[PDB]
Amino acid sequence: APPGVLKIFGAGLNYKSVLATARSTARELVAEALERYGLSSCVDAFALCDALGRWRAEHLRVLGDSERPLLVQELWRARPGWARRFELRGREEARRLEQEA
Amino acid sequence: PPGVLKIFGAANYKSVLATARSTARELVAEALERYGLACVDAFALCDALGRPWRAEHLRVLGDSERPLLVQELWRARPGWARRFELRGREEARRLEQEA
Repeated sequence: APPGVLKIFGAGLNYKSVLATARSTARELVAEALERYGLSSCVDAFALCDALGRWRAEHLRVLGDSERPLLVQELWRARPGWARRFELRGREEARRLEQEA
Repeated sequence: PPGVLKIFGAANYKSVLATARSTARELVAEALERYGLACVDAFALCDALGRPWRAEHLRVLGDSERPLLVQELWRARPGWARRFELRGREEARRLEQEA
């Protein structure tokens, strides 16, 4: 329910804070994080990622365009002894890293 | 390390063995066979969340996603309950928003 701030970290861009409400889509937060790094066209070229590790990410998931990142942040936790953070990444790079086991 | 996942159909369920390499589409396919179907595209594997039933929030997994990792590397928010559901795509994609 309550609006939250999300720390969106840049990789190949340190984080940008973003106000996200429970009706904020991932694609909307991508656009916002993009201009907050100083960049419409290249929204689809980038991707928001739920990333996990122990800083190097050991696994990640590319969020769907109309997924709601606040709820992803809140309704799921990382398994015990794992770090977790949202990341702004090139789409092809991120979709690739989804396979690196 | 491979694991047995409970794929509920929406009480009762079918157990499938997931390897670290196994994709969501492959597990839809296998769970469909185990459900007795003679089309795989019309269904979706879902990470669903409720409380200790009916599901308050769900996420449709992508075809290429690896359910064993989804289940093991993430937890439900403390207090909530979690399971994999098998649903019709068109209905489950619609069901995501009502939360």
